[PDB]
Amino acid sequence: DVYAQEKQDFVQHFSQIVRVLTEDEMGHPEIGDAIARLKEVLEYNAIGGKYNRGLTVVVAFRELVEPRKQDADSLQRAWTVGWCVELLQAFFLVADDIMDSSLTRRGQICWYQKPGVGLDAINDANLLEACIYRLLKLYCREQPYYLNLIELFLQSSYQTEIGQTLDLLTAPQGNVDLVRFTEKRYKSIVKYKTAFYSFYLPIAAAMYMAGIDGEKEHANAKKILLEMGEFFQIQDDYLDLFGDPSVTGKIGTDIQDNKCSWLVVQCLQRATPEQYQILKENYGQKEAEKVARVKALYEELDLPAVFLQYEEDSYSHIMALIEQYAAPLPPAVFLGLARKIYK
Amino acid sequence: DVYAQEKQDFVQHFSQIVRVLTEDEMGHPEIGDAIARLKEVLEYNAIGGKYNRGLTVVVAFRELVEPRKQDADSLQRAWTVGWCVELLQAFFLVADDIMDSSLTRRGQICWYQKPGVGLDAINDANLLEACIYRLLKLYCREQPYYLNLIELFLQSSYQTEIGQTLDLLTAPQGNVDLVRFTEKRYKSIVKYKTAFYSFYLPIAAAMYMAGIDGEKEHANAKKILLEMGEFFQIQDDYLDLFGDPSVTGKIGTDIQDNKCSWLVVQCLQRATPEQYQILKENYGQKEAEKVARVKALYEELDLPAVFLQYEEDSYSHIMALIEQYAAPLPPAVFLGLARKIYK
Ligand SMILES: O=C(O)Cc1csc2ccc(Cl)cc12
Ligand SMILES: O=C(O)Cc1csc2ccc(Cl)cc12
Repeated sequence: DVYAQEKQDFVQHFSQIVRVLTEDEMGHPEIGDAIARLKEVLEYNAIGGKYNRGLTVVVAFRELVEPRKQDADSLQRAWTVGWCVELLQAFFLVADDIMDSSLTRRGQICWYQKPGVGLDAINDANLLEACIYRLLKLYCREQPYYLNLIELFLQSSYQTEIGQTLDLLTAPQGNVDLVRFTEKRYKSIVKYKTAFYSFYLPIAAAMYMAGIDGEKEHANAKKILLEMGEFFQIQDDYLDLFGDPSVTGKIGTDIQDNKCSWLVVQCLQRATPEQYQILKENYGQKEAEKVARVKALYEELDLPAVFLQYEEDSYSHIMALIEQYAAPLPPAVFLGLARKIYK
Repeated sequence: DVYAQEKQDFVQHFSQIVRVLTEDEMGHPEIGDAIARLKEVLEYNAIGGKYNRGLTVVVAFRELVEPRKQDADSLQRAWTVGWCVELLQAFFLVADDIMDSSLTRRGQICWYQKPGVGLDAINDANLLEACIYRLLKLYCREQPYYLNLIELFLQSSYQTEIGQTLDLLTAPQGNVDLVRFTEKRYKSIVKYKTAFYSFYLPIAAAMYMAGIDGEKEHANAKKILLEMGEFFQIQDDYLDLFGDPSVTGKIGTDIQDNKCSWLVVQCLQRATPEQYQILKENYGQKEAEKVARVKALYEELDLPAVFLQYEEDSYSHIMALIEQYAAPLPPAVFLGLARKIYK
């Protein structure tokens, strides 16, 4: 509930973010047509998500900063940096939906799939990335942590980018080579491609804004956060198949998309000669008959029970981790975030 | 000749740049496969050009910095930042060749056109962009101008990105709307898409490294450089058609690519009802017969003579500009660069 009480002032600040960004054409009417395009890009790709990453920046801010140092301006910056995280998010989404040729995202049609856009979406994505640094300059230009944020964001893009390469190398479009879907590879892909920018970035950003720039502190927070990120992804894979669209709010397709899901990774470590063959002969197909056939092989391997088990162990681990590395940070920082992920 | 005497130590430093970038997997063997991909990306897209933008950083450095302050380390940084400019260049090229669906570049096949790559080139381009900031950190992390360079590069991407949008809005793929190919639009497209990162960036970078961070000085250098950039583009358009492949080293295709060239912009400001119709009925076609037909309409309008004229006026203007805003910078900085562009 710590988030719901913040989501309003957050999603509402979005309107200002836009105004600010699309108001440099005021002094340069020449590039006006481009700025109008930028606004359309932002209003379509940065809106429509759950804003968890963005909100985490704000929620963490209030918890790390003293109630009196949270003046109108300090909250204004936290919202802006919260939206920069969402912009980084938007940047990756637009680009990723093009590479894997997705059809929809957040319920609507993918930006590049929109008539008239197409590959020009590549430039749009690059722009969303740029606005990040334009905002950090417009608001935190003079703050003592200005350079900290810039580097954090830049590094988060590099991490995510590297993770993206890894994933493209692992499950090529048209290569059901289940031989590379190993254990370590799955954890490396999740670490760089998701864990870092989804969990470390948001909190690390709120830290630097609170003055907590200690390499040790960030090192500790990262250890907890990356572990959370890893669980989140595994619970994402599980729910993708054995989940319930009514609750999840989306139907799974990892099996059909030949994804290096956590499920298939466990299926491969627990498969007999003939079983592997069955998978190697159904993982990827679009036919629901061949897909459900795979789900059956998973259930038969009691993977869902394996998850339930791993989940219990994970919960303990994270708690053990929070009790060891949270300090000098308020355990609530991690506890709140964790409770929003687990169960 | 000021460049040729530097191009060697420059293109040779490229080998070290790579080593440095692709050596972080030493402490993280996990993302090794990705780092190997990064190396292939860099060796294919950052090499094979004339390195003018990159060299300009180095050549300008030696001219702005006192001969004694040019120790082994100072030259090491100048080469690195010179290559960052080339990496920014590579980043844009890869992305642009995909958006306009080009077939070749620098003689070879476009990276995305390479079998196995395709749209994954979108991530590759994003990586080339990342290496820029990874290098600035590995070498100028401790320099007093560190933040200056980071912002300069970030801003140069935003400018280039905005210019790119403008160009995509002006000459859409499948819209021979010669109505938007105006005068001001052409200058706005060139200013953001080329002039800024091609001419201002290289010198501005060498300035910040020399301690020249004055907002006024940079403002002056920018005024000269953006004007040079504009001429360069106009001479680029002219030579694209009325040039000579033997000297230019490339055959023009602006007419066929429905490009908002400088030629067509002048052709439209100097066209009678029927003449405009002729153009409006040949500009874009692939048929050499319909293309040469356009060249004829240009020559008939004495545009080549109009260029010769504008060129003489331009040369004077730049000289008048250098004599007014060069100081306190060594006129040779701009003079050398200009002589490499003109005639
Ligand atoms: O929303 C996502 O896709 C992943 C994520 C990152 S921080 C955070 C906080 C709460 C919840 Cl529910 C999810 C997340
Ligand atoms: O090389 C290019 O394409 C444009 C350019 C930027 S700085 C510079 C210096 C010398 C020459 Cl010949 C060209 C250029």
